Amino acid sequence: RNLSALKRHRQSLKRRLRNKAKKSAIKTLSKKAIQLAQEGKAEEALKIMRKAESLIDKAAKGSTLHKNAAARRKSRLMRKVRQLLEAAGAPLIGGG
Amino acid sequence: MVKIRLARFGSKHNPHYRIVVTDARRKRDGKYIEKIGYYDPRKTTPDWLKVDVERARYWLSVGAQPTDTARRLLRQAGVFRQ
Amino acid sequence: IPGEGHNLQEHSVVLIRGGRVKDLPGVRYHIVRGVYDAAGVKDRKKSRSKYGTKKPK
Amino acid sequence: GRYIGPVCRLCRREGVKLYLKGERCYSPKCAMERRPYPPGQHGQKRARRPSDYAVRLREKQKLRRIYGISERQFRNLFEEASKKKGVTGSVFLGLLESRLDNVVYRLGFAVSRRQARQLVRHGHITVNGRRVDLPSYRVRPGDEIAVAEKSRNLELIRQNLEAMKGRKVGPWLSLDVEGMKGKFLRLPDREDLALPVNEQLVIEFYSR
Amino acid sequence: RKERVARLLRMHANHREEVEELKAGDLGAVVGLKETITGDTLVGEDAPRVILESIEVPEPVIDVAIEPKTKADQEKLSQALARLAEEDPTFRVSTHPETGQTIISGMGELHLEIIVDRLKREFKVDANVGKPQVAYRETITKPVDVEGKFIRQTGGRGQYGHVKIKVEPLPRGSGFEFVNAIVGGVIPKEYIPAVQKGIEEAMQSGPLIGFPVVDIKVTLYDGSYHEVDSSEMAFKIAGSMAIKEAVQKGDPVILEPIMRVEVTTPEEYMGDVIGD
RNA sequence: UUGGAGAGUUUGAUCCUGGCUCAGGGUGAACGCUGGCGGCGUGCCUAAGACAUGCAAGUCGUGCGGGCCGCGGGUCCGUGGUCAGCGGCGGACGGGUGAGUAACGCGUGGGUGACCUACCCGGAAGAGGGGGACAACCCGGGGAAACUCGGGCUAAUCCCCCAUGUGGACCCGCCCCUUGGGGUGUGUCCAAAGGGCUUUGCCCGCUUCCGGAUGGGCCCGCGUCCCAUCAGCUAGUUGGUGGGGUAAUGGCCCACCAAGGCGACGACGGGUAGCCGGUCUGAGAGGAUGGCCGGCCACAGGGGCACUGAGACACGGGCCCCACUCCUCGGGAGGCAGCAGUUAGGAAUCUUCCGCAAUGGGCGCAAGCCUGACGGAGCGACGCCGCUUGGAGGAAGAAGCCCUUCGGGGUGUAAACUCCUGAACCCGGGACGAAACCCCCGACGAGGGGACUGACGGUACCGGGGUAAUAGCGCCGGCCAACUCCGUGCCAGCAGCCGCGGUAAUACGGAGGGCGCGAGCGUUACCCGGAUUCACUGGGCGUAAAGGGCGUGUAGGCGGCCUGGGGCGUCCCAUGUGAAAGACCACGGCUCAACCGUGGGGGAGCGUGGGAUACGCUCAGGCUAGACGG
RNA sequence: CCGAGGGUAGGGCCCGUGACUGGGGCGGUCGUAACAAGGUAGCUGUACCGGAAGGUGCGGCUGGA
Ligand code: SF4
Ligand SMILES: [Mg+2]
Ligand SMILES: [Mg+2]
Ligand SMILES: [Mg+2]
Ligand SMILES: [Mg+2]
Ligand SMILES: [Mg+2]
Ligand SMILES: [Mg+2]
Ligand SMILES: [Mg+2]
Ligand SMILES: [Mg+2]
Ligand SMILES: [Mg+2]
Ligand SMILES: [Mg+2]
Ligand SMILES: [Mg+2]
Ligand SMILES: [Mg+2]
Ligand SMILES: [Mg+2]
Ligand SMILES: [Mg+2]
Ligand SMILES: [Mg+2]
Ligand SMILES: [Mg+2]
Ligand SMILES: [Mg+2]
Ligand SMILES: [Mg+2]
Ligand SMILES: [Mg+2]
Ligand SMILES: [Mg+2]
Ligand SMILES: [Mg+2]
Ligand SMILES: [Mg+2]
Ligand SMILES: [Mg+2]
Ligand SMILES: [Mg+2]
Ligand SMILES: [Mg+2]
Ligand SMILES: [Mg+2]
Ligand SMILES: [Mg+2]
Ligand SMILES: [Mg+2]
Ligand SMILES: [Mg+2]
Ligand SMILES: [Mg+2]
Ligand SMILES: [Mg+2]
Ligand SMILES: [Mg+2]
Ligand SMILES: [Mg+2]
Ligand SMILES: [Mg+2]
Ligand SMILES: [Mg+2]
Ligand SMILES: [Mg+2]
Ligand SMILES: [Mg+2]
Ligand SMILES: [Mg+2]
Ligand SMILES: [Mg+2]
Ligand SMILES: [Mg+2]
Ligand SMILES: [Mg+2]
Ligand SMILES: [Mg+2]
Ligand SMILES: [Mg+2]
Ligand SMILES: [Mg+2]
Ligand SMILES: [Mg+2]
Ligand SMILES: [Mg+2]
Ligand SMILES: [Mg+2]
Ligand SMILES: [Mg+2]
Ligand SMILES: [Mg+2]
Ligand SMILES: [Mg+2]
Ligand SMILES: [Mg+2]
Ligand SMILES: [Mg+2]
Ligand SMILES: [Mg+2]
Ligand SMILES: [Mg+2]
Ligand SMILES: [Mg+2]
Ligand SMILES: [Mg+2]
Ligand SMILES: [Mg+2]
Ligand SMILES: [Mg+2]
Ligand SMILES: [Mg+2]
Ligand SMILES: [Mg+2]
Ligand SMILES: [Mg+2]
Ligand SMILES: [Mg+2]
Ligand SMILES: [Mg+2]
Ligand SMILES: [Mg+2]
Ligand SMILES: [Mg+2]
Ligand SMILES: [Mg+2]
Ligand SMILES: [Mg+2]
Ligand SMILES: [Mg+2]
Ligand SMILES: [Mg+2]
Ligand SMILES: [Mg+2]
Ligand SMILES: [Mg+2]
Ligand SMILES: [Mg+2]
Ligand SMILES: [Mg+2]
Ligand SMILES: [Mg+2]
Ligand SMILES: [Mg+2]
Ligand SMILES: [Mg+2]
Ligand SMILES: [Mg+2]
Ligand SMILES: [Mg+2]
Ligand SMILES: [Mg+2]
Ligand SMILES: [Mg+2]
Ligand SMILES: [Mg+2]
Ligand SMILES: [Mg+2]
Ligand SMILES: [Mg+2]
Ligand SMILES: [Mg+2]
Ligand SMILES: [Mg+2]
Ligand SMILES: [Mg+2]
Ligand SMILES: [Mg+2]
Ligand SMILES: [Mg+2]
Ligand SMILES: [Mg+2]
Ligand SMILES: [Mg+2]
Ligand SMILES: [Mg+2]
Ligand SMILES: [Mg+2]
Ligand SMILES: [Mg+2]
Ligand SMILES: [Mg+2]
Ligand SMILES: [Mg+2]
Ligand SMILES: [Mg+2]
Ligand SMILES: [Mg+2]
Ligand SMILES: [Mg+2]
Ligand SMILES: [Mg+2]
Ligand SMILES: [Mg+2]
Ligand SMILES: [Mg+2]
Repeated sequence: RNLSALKRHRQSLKRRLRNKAKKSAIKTLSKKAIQLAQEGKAEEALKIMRKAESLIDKAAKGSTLHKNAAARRKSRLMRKVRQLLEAAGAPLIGGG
Repeated sequence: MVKIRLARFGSKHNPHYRIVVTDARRKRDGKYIEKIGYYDPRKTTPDWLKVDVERARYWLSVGAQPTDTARRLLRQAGVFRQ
Repeated sequence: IPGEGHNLQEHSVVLIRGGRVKDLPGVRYHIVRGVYDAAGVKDRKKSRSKYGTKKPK
Repeated sequence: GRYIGPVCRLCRREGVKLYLKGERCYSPKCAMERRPYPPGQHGQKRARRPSDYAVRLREKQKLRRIYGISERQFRNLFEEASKKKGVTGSVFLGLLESRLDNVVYRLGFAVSRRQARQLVRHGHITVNGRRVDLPSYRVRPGDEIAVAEKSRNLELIRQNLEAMKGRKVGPWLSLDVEGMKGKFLRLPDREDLALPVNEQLVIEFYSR
Repeated sequence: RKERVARLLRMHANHREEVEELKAGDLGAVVGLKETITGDTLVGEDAPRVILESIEVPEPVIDVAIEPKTKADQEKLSQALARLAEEDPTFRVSTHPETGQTIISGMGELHLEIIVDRLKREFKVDANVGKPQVAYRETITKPVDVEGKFIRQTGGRGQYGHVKIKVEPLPRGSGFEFVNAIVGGVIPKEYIPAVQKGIEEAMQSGPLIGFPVVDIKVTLYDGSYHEVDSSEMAFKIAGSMAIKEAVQKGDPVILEPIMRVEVTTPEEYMGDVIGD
């Protein structure tokens, strides 16, 4: 029967909403890139993971990711897309 | 942030503070970093203020903040007088 | 129950301190006079404390 | 607080004259001069040999009674002497000699230590100028046990001063008469006094 | 025991009311009290620790006259009843003034057959009992007015009391009443605590069967004195001559003890019981 | 070298052994009888049972757009109140409690090339353009309530896209470095926000980076209670490779593979407990303990969960289950182990008080606002310390009472009386605790100057005036200080142990007298003490309790003479750590003291570095006196 | 997928309680086993027996002759 504690709560519903949203696309896109490196599909993969890379740091701009997380998120995305492409090269365009 | 504050000791009706550096958020008479002077604001003796001005200048330089009525006593026995 | 005469009986509310009586084996506790329905002792002048008796005038 | 009540009886219990009263003490109207025997129904009775306990009991009693002090403060003092550096039996005697209500006595401002207390308590006495009304004050060497100069106009203080013109005070005291003030020069030495207290005994007593 | 009255409450037909005080003559409910049971006397912290007359009347109705027989083994029977009168508070081991003797009061024919059974067979005591148990009282039926003189202006050594009271019948079961309306001072301030005792002993022996007189009102309204010959034991003998005489005046009546009785019987003997 | 007392009790007597019992100190105490003043502490130990009501976290109009009351008048406009709303920071601190936990929880010392840190302090770089949503508000349904819902409008320091790239982030390579540490190169990736005054300019904000400071996470050695009538335990168990998760390591989580891991140096299991600084006891060694203050953990009715966030799995935030209890038939509300307070339980534990003056905290440029933290007041002899109930005089000595050999003896200078002081009260004055934030000059800095602000409290204290002004409790056989009469007659009763009482009781009850303490004295409960009666200091086993019935041997303990190496134990020096409070010694502060300040002195124990080499260890060589053998 | 907890079924340890029963400690009846060579030396492990102590056998001990 009191407080602007509830104001803090309404404020968290929208907050979690944007994080969830951001974090979603990230996974989706990253997986999608990696899926394309699993066939390769050279040009397409990077194209995505590029857009993926973007969404990673950009999320970490706000209160969504840590820089280290965005750092890990970026690390493996790259390690996986690349190692995957080692089966059939042609790594053009650019992320290497 | 970190601070220069008045930790109270002494008795009831016997304020004997300890101008001290601590984290903003301790209990007032709680565990600080360093003591840098005393201050019997009742002046029941000669030296009721004692600031190790050397140290009071260090903490200020690293980043410490001071109670508005701590500089009242840091200034009084001059820490800032260039 | 210590002293001369007492007012205690079935259903008396009572208070007990420890300390046994040598000769009364099994009895291992003492009733404290002047508390609850335990009377102090009438006509007791010496050691009134140990017998829950108020001072005369 | 302090005892109060029949005090001839103390001395005659103690087998020894203590100077607890005042003027009468020296007179042959002292009951001890007449009845040098323990008070109560069994006084003139062929006493039974003391116990080492009795012996150290009585020696302690007299020593406290002499100064008219609570059993607790006496003991309090005594333990502190034991903590303090050097001889305990002496430092004790010294420490309880440094007590303001007793200093006022040696300095003769009054007759009994009993009478003395009341002076200090009432404010009639002071130390180093400033008035001091507690019979427990540690008179620390270098001090001015004046009369409250604003209570010099009185029939009793002059009177006991009247009677103190030239008696030699303590070797540790400096009664400048007329000016109504003394000085605590240095805390007493052991031999510096001879009351009927075998101080070694009060020690063995509290060590039971 | 100290106790701390926190809030103070009043009760209406529909709501509770907090009040900041309760003045004398009035009443209400007090929160905060802990170990205070009913029938108790709360005073203020700095006030006369008197106890109000709450929780009253004992009260015995059968007297058996036990004589200590013989004769120096007396004070052991007095040491028996003493422990008894701590084991059981109801009964009074009262002493009779004129005849001088001890009297075991009680609560029924039986209360003395369990006491003076144990009193002989659980101690020893060389003593014996009769006795009836005649336990009536006395009172007055109409108000009358006399004088309580003690006109002995002789000897020079004391002996003068003069007393005037209006003695009226009280509601039964009520007991004693004493209102003190002395006007002017015609009897000094120090002859009240001993004209009341002058009355309070006069009712001890009655005018017909000679039993305690209760249920009266004694209004002390007048009386003279002689400052030289007036003694405190001259108004104390004055009020004994007026009270033991005004009770003889306006119709002195033997009041008598009565018992509510729960008899348990089989249905067969009911009528045999009842009609008896 | 400031430190160490013992006694009663087994016998007819003794010596020894040996148990029991007692005098001591201590307490968050409590019970009896008694109780005057003040100071400082301190007070639910039990049901972490249930709780009525009031309060305990909010703030910024110098982020943004709005709805009424006013205010100078031309239904206009500017402003400042005001309730919200959006947005920011706080709400994770501060306060409570010890249920759970035998644990990396705590202590103590270290590791992190395995990481975090809002606000605060430096240093480097910047703020270019563009778009967009949601509340508010207008409108439209339900409820006897919480309130919700669809449509449209809209501001920003809300939101997003392009840009710039000091810089940072990832992949691969390369140089250094050695667990993921620094630098470089090519590809890719990522910044942003405006408000205000006195207005070519200062101020408070934002942006990406590196460093500091402080607060953390994680890890490791060593230390932490009882039961072995708990002896065997373990399948995410133990390791591996891969991956998910995090700020980060890790079986933390998942897939697979390997068969491990722990255990008499006590695993597993059961009991019990929050740990430490300290505290109490003790000659010490040791034992006991963790209330209050400080430090860390843990919990927020019982549970689980995650959101938001620098930070929580969040006491007075959200969701779900349960139990209980409350608001009217759909659905709701609650969470005092915050401050008070109620109730229950109990032998027992407080005011529903005052104040934000101080100190500290949150927000704010500031003025200021909130602060049951805190500063104080109330109650409780709970504890310690300070004081009072008077002081000098007064008879070979009243009365009353007690004893007596009948002469006396005692209470007893005690009292009555004599003077003298003068707690309480009465009058007057009356505080430090408070100089800063703020205004001015300087420059919003240094420095100088001035003003407002005190709950305690008209209280302390000072000045004058001034009344003889509470005493109570334990004990008086022995330990143990204090002795007589009467009553009682193995009765009634006492009692810690020996024991006392059966008609002459220093032991029971009263009296007188005495002893002992004194606003206290006794009692019960519990701890250490005495108890060298768990014995390391510091005991024992022929007969007192106690040598295994006897061998063999496993682990373990211990082990000759000489010389070399090492330096693990052991010894020494230096150095870091051993917070504050306490303890100690000195000095000071409140009239003393309790209490309280400043200063000093440090130890043990662990980390690092140096040294010594006798003894113990270890390695090598040698011997023959132990042992075995011919 | 996991998951508070609910349910079902089977086990382990603890506590309390139970007709009745076994001794155990504290305050008349039968004998007389022990203490003196205790009137059969005593004790002892074991075995069988007996109202009860206890007796007897076998072997042992001396704390016995
Ligand atoms: S000495 Fe004389 S005066 Fe002093 S006390 Fe003894 S008897 Fe009384
Ligand atoms: Mg999806
Ligand atoms: Mg972030
Ligand atoms: Mg987050
Ligand atoms: Mg990793
Ligand atoms: Mg009853
Ligand atoms: Mg009752
Ligand atoms: Mg005066
Ligand atoms: Mg001692
Ligand atoms: Mg001793
Ligand atoms: Mg005996
Ligand atoms: Mg024997
Ligand atoms: Mg004997
Ligand atoms: Mg012994
Ligand atoms: Mg004693
Ligand atoms: Mg001792
Ligand atoms: Mg509790
Ligand atoms: Mg406790
Ligand atoms: Mg409520
Ligand atoms: Mg607002
Ligand atoms: Mg706990
Ligand atoms: Mg366990
Ligand atoms: Mg551990
Ligand atoms: Mg550790
Ligand atoms: Mg934040
Ligand atoms: Mg960009
Ligand atoms: Mg792994
Ligand atoms: Mg891995
Ligand atoms: Mg595991
Ligand atoms: Mg697996
Ligand atoms: Mg396998
Ligand atoms: Mg348990
Ligand atoms: Mg526990
Ligand atoms: Mg010892
Ligand atoms: Mg604590
Ligand atoms: Mg929990
Ligand atoms: Mg609760
Ligand atoms: Mg919970
Ligand atoms: Mg819950
Ligand atoms: Mg926050
Ligand atoms: Mg937590
Ligand atoms: Mg929660
Ligand atoms: Mg709460
Ligand atoms: Mg919260
Ligand atoms: Mg509470
Ligand atoms: Mg309460
Ligand atoms: Mg109760
Ligand atoms: Mg309090
Ligand atoms: Mg404040
Ligand atoms: Mg403030
Ligand atoms: Mg408040
Ligand atoms: Mg007090
Ligand atoms: Mg009490
Ligand atoms: Mg005589
Ligand atoms: Mg006489
Ligand atoms: Mg005589
Ligand atoms: Mg006198
Ligand atoms: Mg001031
Ligand atoms: Mg200016
Ligand atoms: Mg005044
Ligand atoms: Mg005060
Ligand atoms: Mg005065
Ligand atoms: Mg007097
Ligand atoms: Mg005693
Ligand atoms: Mg004796
Ligand atoms: Mg009798
Ligand atoms: Mg007794
Ligand atoms: Mg006899
Ligand atoms: Mg007798
Ligand atoms: Mg006795
Ligand atoms: Mg006696
Ligand atoms: Mg005291
Ligand atoms: Mg003990
Ligand atoms: Mg020991
Ligand atoms: Mg033992
Ligand atoms: Mg023992
Ligand atoms: Mg030994
Ligand atoms: Mg032994
Ligand atoms: Mg045994
Ligand atoms: Mg043996
Ligand atoms: Mg053998
Ligand atoms: Mg071996
Ligand atoms: Mg070896
Ligand atoms: Mg060797
Ligand atoms: Mg070494
Ligand atoms: Mg320290
Ligand atoms: Mg001082
Ligand atoms: Mg210090
Ligand atoms: Mg060799
Ligand atoms: Mg399950
Ligand atoms: Mg289950
Ligand atoms: Mg369920
Ligand atoms: Mg069973
Ligand atoms: Mg025989
Ligand atoms: Mg035989
Ligand atoms: Mg035989
Ligand atoms: Mg024989
Ligand atoms: Mg046989
Ligand atoms: Mg038979
Ligand atoms: Mg046979
Ligand atoms: Mg044989
Ligand atoms: Mg034997």
